[PDB]
Amino acid sequence: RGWIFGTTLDSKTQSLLIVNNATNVVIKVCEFQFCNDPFLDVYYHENNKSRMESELRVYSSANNCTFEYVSQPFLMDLEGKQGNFKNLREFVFKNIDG
Amino acid sequence: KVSGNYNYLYRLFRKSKLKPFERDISTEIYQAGNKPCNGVAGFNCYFPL
Ligand SMILES: *[C@@H]1O[C@H](CO)[C@@H](O)[C@H](O)[C@H]1NC(C)=O
Ligand SMILES: *[C@@H]1O[C@H](CO)[C@@H](O)[C@H](O)[C@H]1NC(C)=O
Ligand SMILES: *[C@@H]1O[C@H](CO)[C@@H](O)[C@H](O)[C@H]1NC(C)=O
Repeated sequence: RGWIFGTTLDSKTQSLLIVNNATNVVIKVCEFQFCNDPFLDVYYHENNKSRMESELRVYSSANNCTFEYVSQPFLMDLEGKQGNFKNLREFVFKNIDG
Repeated sequence: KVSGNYNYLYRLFRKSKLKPFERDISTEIYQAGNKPCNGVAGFNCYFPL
């Protein structure tokens, strides 16, 4: 569902927050102290029920966080009508001069 | 302001040179001399800003 980039990932160093949606993207920059509380269900197993919607619980705090960004979805979940031709999703990340 | 303006600030000491076009705002004390203060900002512990 997404990726995190930053250093020390706390409310003391500027941090990124990149999450991918169904068809959206919510990239942002903040100083959130953390957001690692997904609240995994005791019955989170997908074999019984795969129901997991809006399981974000993100940006718990924001002291100095204003820079926000939204655009169209990046990952295009597509099906080849079978699991054998799995979508070999490939990404390359570099961060020269922004 | 007839008493002067003090809302405009600048950082003084840092660990290394700044990369081109990269903000480095941070709230902590400078490690100078031989006393790495934990926020005491005593001797040899100068406020960066
Ligand atoms: C995420 O996608 C759903 C449906 O694709 C949409 O309803 C929701 O608004 C999106 N999230 C945001 C933050 O816009
Ligand atoms: C599967 O999940 C449903 C509700 O999500 C629950 O009622 C059921 O007992 C679970 N187990 C089986 C074997 O269906
Ligand atoms: C950032 O948020 C804190 C929260 O208390 C506030 O005190 C401060 O003025 C804000 N701005 C800066 C530059 O720290």
